[PDB]
Amino acid sequence: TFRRLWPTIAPFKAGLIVAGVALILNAASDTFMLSLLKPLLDDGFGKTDRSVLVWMPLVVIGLMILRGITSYVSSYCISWVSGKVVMTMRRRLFGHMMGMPVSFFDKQSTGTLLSRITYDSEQVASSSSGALITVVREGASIIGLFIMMFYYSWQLSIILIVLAPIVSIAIRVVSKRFRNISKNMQNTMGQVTTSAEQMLKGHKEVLIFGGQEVETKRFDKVSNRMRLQGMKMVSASSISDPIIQLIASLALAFVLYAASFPSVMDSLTAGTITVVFSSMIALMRPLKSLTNVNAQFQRGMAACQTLFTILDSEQEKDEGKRVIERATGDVEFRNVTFTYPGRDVPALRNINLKIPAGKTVALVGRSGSGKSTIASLITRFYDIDEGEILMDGHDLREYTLASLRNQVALVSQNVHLFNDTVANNIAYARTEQYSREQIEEAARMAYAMDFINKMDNGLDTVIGENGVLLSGGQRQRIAIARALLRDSPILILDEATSALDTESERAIQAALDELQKNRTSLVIAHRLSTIEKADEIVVVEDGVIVERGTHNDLLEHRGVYAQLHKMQF
Amino acid sequence: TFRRLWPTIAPFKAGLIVAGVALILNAASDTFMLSLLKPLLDDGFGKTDRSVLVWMPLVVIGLMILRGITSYVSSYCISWVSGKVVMTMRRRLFGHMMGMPVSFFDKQSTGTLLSRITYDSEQVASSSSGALITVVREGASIIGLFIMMFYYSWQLSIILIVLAPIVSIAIRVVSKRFRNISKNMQNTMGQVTTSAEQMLKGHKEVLIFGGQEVETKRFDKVSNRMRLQGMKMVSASSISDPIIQLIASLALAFVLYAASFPSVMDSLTAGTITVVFSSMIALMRPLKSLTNVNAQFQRGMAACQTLFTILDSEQEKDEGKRVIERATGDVEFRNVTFTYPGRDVPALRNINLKIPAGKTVALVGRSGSGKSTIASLITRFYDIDEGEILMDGHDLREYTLASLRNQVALVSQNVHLFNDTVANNIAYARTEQYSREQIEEAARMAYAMDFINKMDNGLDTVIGENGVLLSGGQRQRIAIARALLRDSPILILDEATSALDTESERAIQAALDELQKNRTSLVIAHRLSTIEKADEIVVVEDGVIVERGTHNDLLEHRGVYAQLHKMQF
Ligand SMILES: CCCCCCCCCCCCCCCCCC(=O)OC[C@H](COP(=O)(O)OCCN)OC(=O)CCCCCCCCCCCCCCCCC
Ligand SMILES: CCCCCCCCCCCCCCCCCC(=O)OC[C@H](COP(=O)(O)OCCN)OC(=O)CCCCCCCCCCCCCCCCC
Repeated sequence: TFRRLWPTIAPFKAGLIVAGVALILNAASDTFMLSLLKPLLDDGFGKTDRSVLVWMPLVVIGLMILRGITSYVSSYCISWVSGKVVMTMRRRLFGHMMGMPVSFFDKQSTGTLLSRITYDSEQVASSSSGALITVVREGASIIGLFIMMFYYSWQLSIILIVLAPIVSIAIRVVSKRFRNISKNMQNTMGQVTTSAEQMLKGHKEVLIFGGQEVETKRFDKVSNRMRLQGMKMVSASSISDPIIQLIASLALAFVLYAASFPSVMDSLTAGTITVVFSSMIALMRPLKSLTNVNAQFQRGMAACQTLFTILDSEQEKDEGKRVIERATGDVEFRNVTFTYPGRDVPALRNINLKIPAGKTVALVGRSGSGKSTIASLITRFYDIDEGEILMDGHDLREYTLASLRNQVALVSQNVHLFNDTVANNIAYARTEQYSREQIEEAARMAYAMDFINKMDNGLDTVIGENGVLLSGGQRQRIAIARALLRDSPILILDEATSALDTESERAIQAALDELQKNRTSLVIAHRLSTIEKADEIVVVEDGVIVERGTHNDLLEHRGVYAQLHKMQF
Repeated sequence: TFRRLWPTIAPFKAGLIVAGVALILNAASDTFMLSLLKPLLDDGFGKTDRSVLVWMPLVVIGLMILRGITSYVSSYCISWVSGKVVMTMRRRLFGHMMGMPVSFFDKQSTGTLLSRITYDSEQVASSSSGALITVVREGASIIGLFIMMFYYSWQLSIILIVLAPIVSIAIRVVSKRFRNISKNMQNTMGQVTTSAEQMLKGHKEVLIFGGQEVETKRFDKVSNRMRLQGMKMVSASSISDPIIQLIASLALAFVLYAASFPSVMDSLTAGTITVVFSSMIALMRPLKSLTNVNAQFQRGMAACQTLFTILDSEQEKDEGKRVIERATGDVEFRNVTFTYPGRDVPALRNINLKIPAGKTVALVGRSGSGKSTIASLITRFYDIDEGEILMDGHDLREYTLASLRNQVALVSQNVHLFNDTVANNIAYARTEQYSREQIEEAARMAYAMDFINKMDNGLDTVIGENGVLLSGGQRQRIAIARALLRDSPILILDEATSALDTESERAIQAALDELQKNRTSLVIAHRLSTIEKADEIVVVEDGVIVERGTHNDLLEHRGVYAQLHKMQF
């Protein structure tokens, strides 16, 4: 196909014309070495004055140091252009996949999606520059061995391109008739292999009816039939070869015969026949690799469509209306329902919920009724299907996504810590505005100063993976510190795991309670300590909220909240 | 190696000592053609003597016809010994896999067991004659090319055996140093790829925290390292080939330089330097192919152990030699427990069942476990764990296995039919004693005569697979016919048909009712009609005989027989 990949290659056009000037000389330095068999065999060995054997070693090494220097220059000027186009393309893939809908990463997976910037992204330059040092290198040793063949003796070298195709079609139509004959009788052997299978199945009938010496005298007759049939498809294959060498041997019985009549011989000497025939066997390695130049350019440039689909997919919906400085209000769900893209059954049906100002709510769908699903919608990770969610008395879809997610922080047990310093992972993405003094204040407020003080360099230790490898308990307290520093009004505390690792858990529990003073909170509760203190507990009954009320109004009525209370016990 | 396969080949020492006489002659025809280079390049392709090109083309034809005739005789005389030592192993394999316990056939191998007759029995004579063609052909091809190289010139052919290991060890130790550097530099790419991986995972954290530019200004540094550490791996691999080519070209330079010194060291004639310098080129294929001889003789004699394990295994327990002619008695189960091999959970605990003379029993329990297992034990398809099964006043172990299994007939919907004319399929394994008139009478009594007459030749049409073929009802009726003809005085109906095809089910039911006059019946029950008309009914579930009684006496007590009607109704 024709592709729009060239504009990325076009700036790096200085390495694609030095790997073609210093790569033709790698093919014109091999065609110039086969030509040294003429002065060697003709007038270097036969006669006396052995000066063409002291002159020649300096020329076979001189054409092998020039074949090395011209092969390391054609592999550094094609790996500098095949390494700067698989770098300005991987950057584009990791500048568009960081802005797609969250629903895309699921249904794809992190591992498989990393195979489109590491494996099927160098295949666009490992099988498109590998089909350019094969049509320029092995397409220049064919125009080098054709003007070396004709230069020496056009009489013998023009007979070798009139018998070359005639021999090459008599080898194919002879090798083809023994390929449908060895395939015709191949299916005949399938009618006896199955005939053996139709007697191993009825083993229980072989025994019960007393027939054991009768079923064995039938495998003395159907095993003797796939031997003779197996001995016929090897006699049709061992006749396939001797008579494509005899057809090619008659080719080397007319060239020798042809070069004995006076006009078409002249004097072809001892050289000028080991250079015209040795050139004709070195000419057949380029010709069996110049055929696979569109079967390799369609295997590299066909992998430039599986990643140009990703590069041209739809990004997130950025329908923005207004900038929200601070969400000094309440978040209201009003008859909202949606399903995950990928599943068919509805996940959460029509729901009406409200998060008042300066208050907190709880969601206990612990059986697995999508209680975690009311955390993605407020952040617009997954877009709603029907209904409306209003923040500060206005729909979420109005605001810009940049200014909406700014007013939200997801504190949870699973937090991805970047491979950076702890002074950055505490103030990630806004290290410019916030000073180092405030970062210490945030950490001390979170009561996470103990772990950071234990670090070697304090507020500069590499904290992410391939670093100091903090444990799971310490990761959470950094998230509290991170959320506290930015002062995001909304709060969607996960608290999924109710650990009992005291001291560490006491600090986490004490630290979390400090965060929930202002800053309207949603808690997807698994720990019963913080369920009862909430202003208004709510429970997700499958797809819709059914039971709503404080801790005691919902317990006097049985419903399922009370049973959920007994499930905890 | 164990090589106890040799006794099966010892009778065939007539192809193996012709494929070594007509193969040394094939190897000594690729050596007598390279010796046609010295007369050509020396004594008639560079002189007025235009006669060596007149008798030579016909000598190439007369040596390539000889090569073909000596290569086809060495492929027909070793495909005849590779055929009669595999055909005589696929008669001991299918002469021992037809008398072993049924449990071996059930699930340990169902369709893969034919790979031991078709694939792993041909992979023993296809990689043990391919490691003898490649050690007598290409082990004489390096004696021919070692004597031709020494005869033409012993001074230049001894500076190619003393000067070749120097080159080989140098190439190997130069390649090892660039192979363990390209592997030390390979792990840095992994350590960078994982660093790139550890930012694709936290996409939700990349979005919610607002940092979309830090993550793309960090990939500009993580991917700018990938190209610099990737092109290093190319620069450290494109230096290997240019150096190990120069090391090999230096040997060529030194060999040519050696011939310069005429102080009794070299006197060649320009054809001796093409017969000696081309044999060395043609002496490396038969040295690369001779290394992979013990890598093929153990890939074709280790797969011969998979056959010798299946062979020489434990056949069925033939203990006991008591003789029984006709079981004119009753089968009396008494406190028998049995479990399938390959599992530990009891499939059938202690049962006590009775099969009196001239009586029938229905083993209902249609839930799908326990009832089916109370038919294999009578025929000793599976041995019993504990307890005793008593037939005609004595245990089954005492009687000979041949004399027991002939006393029972398994009539079932799923019946195997052999690939023979209907004449044997009705009288299988006893076509001698039983006459054709008796077969016709049995077919008439079974009311299968309508279909058999509908066949072209009557009682001579191939009735199994790859033949006339039949519907399930006709197969069942043929099973009834052969059961009637054999006149075995025990009967075990499966009767899992549940068919409702009128005019076929009518005949099947009539024939079955005619069959159950004599021949005490153990009728597995799915259709209620046979359950009604019977002597005694027994219910088994999980090996628990729970309800025993007649159709009416067992209904007033609910239990499960009252529920059995509720299953249908
Ligand atoms: C596209 C990108 C770029 C690709 C670039 C590719 C470059 C490939 C270059 C290939 C070059 C091959 C030839 C190199 C020759 C180098 C010099 C050499 O070695 O000369 C040998 C020979 C002289 O031999 P000398 O040392 O004197 O010993 C006594 C024998 N005369 O020199 C001789 O004089 C030769 C032997 C005598 C020949 C006499 C007969 C000449 C007939 C000429 C016919 C011309 C063609 C006519 C037909 C054309 C049909 C199309
Ligand atoms: C350290 C030891 C030193 C020993 C030194 C001995 C003295 C050396 C003296 C050298 C003198 C200079 C060279 C002169 C050689 C002249 C030979 C000659 O003219 O050729 C004779 C003959 C071929 O003659 P042709 O070319 O057909 O004749 C045509 C008409 N003129 O020539 C040939 O046919 C040669 C090629 C023979 C190839 C034989 C191949 C046999 C292969 C057998 C393989 C099987 C063996 C068994 C293996 C069993 C394995 C299990």
